[PDB]
Amino acid sequence: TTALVCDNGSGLVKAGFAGDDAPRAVFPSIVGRPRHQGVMVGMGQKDSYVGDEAQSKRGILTLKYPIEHGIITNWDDMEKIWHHTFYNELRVAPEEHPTLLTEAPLNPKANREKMTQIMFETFNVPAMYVAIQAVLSLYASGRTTGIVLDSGDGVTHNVPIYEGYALPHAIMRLDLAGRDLTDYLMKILTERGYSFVTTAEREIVRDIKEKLCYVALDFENEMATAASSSSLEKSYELPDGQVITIGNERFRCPETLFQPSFIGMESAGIHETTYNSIMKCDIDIRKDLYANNVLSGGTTMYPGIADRMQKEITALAPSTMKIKIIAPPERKYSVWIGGSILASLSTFQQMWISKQEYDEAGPSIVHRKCF
Amino acid sequence: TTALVCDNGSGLVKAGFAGDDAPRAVFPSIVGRPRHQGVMVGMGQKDSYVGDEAQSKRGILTLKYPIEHGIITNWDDMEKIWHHTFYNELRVAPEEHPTLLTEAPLNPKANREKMTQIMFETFNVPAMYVAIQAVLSLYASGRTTGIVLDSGDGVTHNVPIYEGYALPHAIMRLDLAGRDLTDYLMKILTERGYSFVTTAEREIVRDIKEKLCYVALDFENEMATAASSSSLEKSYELPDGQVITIGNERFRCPETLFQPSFIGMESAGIHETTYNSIMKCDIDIRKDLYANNVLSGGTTMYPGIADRMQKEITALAPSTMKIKIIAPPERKYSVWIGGSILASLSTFQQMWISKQEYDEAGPSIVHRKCF
Amino acid sequence: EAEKAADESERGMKVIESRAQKDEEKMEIQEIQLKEAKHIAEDADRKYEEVARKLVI
Amino acid sequence: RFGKFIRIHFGATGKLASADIETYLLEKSRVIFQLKAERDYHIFYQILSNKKPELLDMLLITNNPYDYAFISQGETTVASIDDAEELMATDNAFDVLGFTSEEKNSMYKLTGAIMHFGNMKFKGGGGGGGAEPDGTEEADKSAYLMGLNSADLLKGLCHPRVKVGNEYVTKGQNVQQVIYATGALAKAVYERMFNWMVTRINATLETKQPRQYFIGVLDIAGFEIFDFNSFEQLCINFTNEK
Ligand SMILES: Nc1ncnc2c1ncn2[C@@H]1O[C@H](COP(=O)(O)OP(=O)(O)O)[C@@H](O)[C@H]1O
Ligand SMILES: Nc1ncnc2c1ncn2[C@@H]1O[C@H](COP(=O)(O)OP(=O)(O)O)[C@@H](O)[C@H]1O
Ligand SMILES: [Mg+2]
Ligand SMILES: [Mg+2]
Repeated sequence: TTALVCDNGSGLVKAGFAGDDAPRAVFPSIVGRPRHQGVMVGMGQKDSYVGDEAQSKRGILTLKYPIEHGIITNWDDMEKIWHHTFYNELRVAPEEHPTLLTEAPLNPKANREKMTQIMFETFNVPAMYVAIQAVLSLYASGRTTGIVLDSGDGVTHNVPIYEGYALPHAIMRLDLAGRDLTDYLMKILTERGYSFVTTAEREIVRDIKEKLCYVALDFENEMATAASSSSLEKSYELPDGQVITIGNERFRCPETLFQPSFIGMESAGIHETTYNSIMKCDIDIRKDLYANNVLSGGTTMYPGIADRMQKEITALAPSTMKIKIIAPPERKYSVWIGGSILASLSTFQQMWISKQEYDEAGPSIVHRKCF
Repeated sequence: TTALVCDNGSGLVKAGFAGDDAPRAVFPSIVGRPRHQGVMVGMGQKDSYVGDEAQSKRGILTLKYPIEHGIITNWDDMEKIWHHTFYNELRVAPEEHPTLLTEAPLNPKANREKMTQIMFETFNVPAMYVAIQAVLSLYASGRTTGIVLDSGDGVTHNVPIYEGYALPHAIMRLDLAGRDLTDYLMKILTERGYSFVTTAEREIVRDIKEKLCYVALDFENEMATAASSSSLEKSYELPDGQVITIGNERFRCPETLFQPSFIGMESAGIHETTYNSIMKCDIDIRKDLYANNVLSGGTTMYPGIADRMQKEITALAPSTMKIKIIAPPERKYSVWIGGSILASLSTFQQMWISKQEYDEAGPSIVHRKCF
Repeated sequence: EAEKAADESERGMKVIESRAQKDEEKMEIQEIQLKEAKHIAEDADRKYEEVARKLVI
Repeated sequence: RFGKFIRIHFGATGKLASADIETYLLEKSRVIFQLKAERDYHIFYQILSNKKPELLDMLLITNNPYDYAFISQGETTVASIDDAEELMATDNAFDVLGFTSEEKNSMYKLTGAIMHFGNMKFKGGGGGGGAEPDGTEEADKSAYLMGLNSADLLKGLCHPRVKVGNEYVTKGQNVQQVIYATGALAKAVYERMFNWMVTRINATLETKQPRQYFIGVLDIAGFEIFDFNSFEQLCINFTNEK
């Protein structure tokens, strides 16, 4: 048989078979319901639109994300998402395919327990395993050491790994992610004259953020340049017309990552959390961590982010160290590639949580050495 | 055939075939264990890193020395050290090679008996012999009289020998050695704001001790110069940057040898112990012992130690006696050179302890007159 | 003009990366001579320290 | 090396009808990696024969085998068999075969192209992990040979494109990965050439008689033993043991 690698992630579910070079199915993790009445008789509209299809009917649905920051908050919606992924996307029966799932660090144990219970009972998967995003991301990068910064749409976390050994006391988590950036972009667009409120327009704002925003190497210099020059202004076409032009707002949204105080968060910027995590670890491995800094996750796809991060860390770090940042082009799908590599390993076949073990030891079996 | 000259010592194992000019394999005597769990699967980490390899993985290992003060306290670790020395550093099977071992004077008999038993049983060496670390040092110096001061990492001792006749009643042993100096340096470096606690950074502190510490000819004058001026301060580069500057602590660490009271020991200083040993012998050989002082061991490699020792002993000794101190550049490896010279002697071939003799008469052969 | 700017970008990146490999070689060689200078400096330093101790004794 | 196999078919009335030929277990490691005291396939050495200057000059082949990387690693030449007349006989046999000389030129030029992939060189980017080429004359001539574009080939080797979900993304490759990819491409193209040649020979040999029950004939390499056994010897020994 063959193993199945699914990544729920946050805001984007991506699944495929193990041993593949890229996930076969990628689609938003959205559940939509109609908010109107419906007058035509005979069409028989379904009561719930799930997955990418909900994007097509975005204008008559109330889109809801089943997960807020890693943690699942609507279990029925998650079951619908998994059913759609297994049946309408991969068209396979999970009754004969072990499942590898990805889960972020420092999360409630009940989350993993319920995930495994649903997988074993509802879908009767023969076996399943749960892994951490950082380890998979490091796997995909062809590295065995270094500190990996995974910043998705739900949560941004830094994990240092040295010679295949983790440093749990140095793992750092920050709830700032892409969703907060989109919300701040909405909040900052209203000062120009454009108001976006409905959940449908959330997607429009997210698309604008993806297509136009970029990270500035210097904030004050760029603001001064934009205050006088108009060469930074770009136009965007809404799905009905009335193009909108944005100037300095394009490089101000991603600055929240380095300046969380914009949105009221007390914590420090990612560039400072990475340095703090590095200094948490032992003194004898700090050079390798400095020289093997790894980036992953969609939120790290902004142009110019790598240079800004390198400059900030070099400013913080001693002048006698070479700071190198690894930013492969495929940051977004690094975690899934790592999961595929992990599932394709031969020695991993004995680490699966078999159905018999779950039945004997109950749902808690997840928290044994089969972490 | 050829004979192996293994010098376990403490904190540094050095070994090589007899008749060689210098030891072939030198490496620290430490055993490292991983104190973390490991997240990456398939690497297959070994459960114990032994020898120089542990020095490259200090940041993810806890290091333990199998030898505290000359004696062996962890026999499994010592067996691992011996196996690594025989099978990796030298890559020679000990089945057909006699072995010469060295140990300090005045050690528990159980230590020697168990060492002999392990060597005959586990490795099945054809024959083996045990020597005092002082007599070999005397051999290496091309002398036949005088006193030898062997200040290693674990223990220090003075052994007077006249015309090849040892004087057991005048042998002196003191437990102050390089390890205590390293601990004192760690303790006093706190007053400057640098904290070293982990066993891994004990190696760092040892490196600073080796590179920068030196012995002062006079104590009060150097203290006055350091308090007034700042020409004695020197800067050292840590493995992760943040160069640190040490001043008055530079020559306080090695003074513990002449001032044991710094670390609370009631015993007298090195020079006073040597002087007392000199007079503990007869009266007709005191002149030669005065004129043939020999130094050996790594701890005696401090710059300017010879001059200070000569000045102190001259102050203690009568004026009309010539005092000379022999400090060859190769103090550290003097013991192994002497052992190699002894093993190459033709007359020594009959002093080996044959395996048949040990089997017939039991482990107590070494203590019996068949030394 | 987009194509003209593309040509501008391509030869600009070519020239700057040629300068980049040149400067990489330069910094490597200067770091090597930096190490050598540091070694000779410390060599002279402790040699003079030892000879000064010999002189004073 | 390859496991030649021939199925001799018969008619309904137990009379000879026709023959079929198949190949199996062809080793690709010999193409790139060769032991110190062993040679590569006879094709390359035969091609370097000086008795045909037209092929050498139209392929822009360096007449010196030492210069090339793939062949110089192994033993350069031995007095095994005179390659000149053997190559001439092979060319004559191809000429008297069913297909024309343009195809023969095609195989010769493709073999020459396989020969030049070793001249490729790559240097790690100063400011980036990805490695870009340094020399391109060998790439230019090779791309001219296959009728491809040198720039497109270099972009593909340096920046392979991959399909994820419903969108294409570019992947980063370092020096080791691109070298492995080049070697794999050479081995795969050689294997496909050999398979196509076998199929063409089978088609030419094929006659229009009905194919009833056949008699198989199997020739395989023996349980070779050396004092320096390696992966290829392990595979051969495993096949022989099975
Ligand atoms: N090119 C881009 N530029 C800026 N942001 C992007 C880009 N591509 C994706 N993103 C952001 O990344 C997020 C997707 O994160 P994702 O990788 O799905 O996290 P997870 O793996 O936790 O699901 C989206 O919300 C989007 O805002
Ligand atoms: N030049 C030096 N300066 C200061 N300390 C030194 C120097 N050389 C060696 N040492 C000390 O000597 C110790 C090694 O002692 P060693 O001769 O190996 O004892 P043993 O023979 O019992 O192993 C080390 O811990 C080190 O700190
Ligand atoms: Mg993710
Ligand atoms: Mg010693």
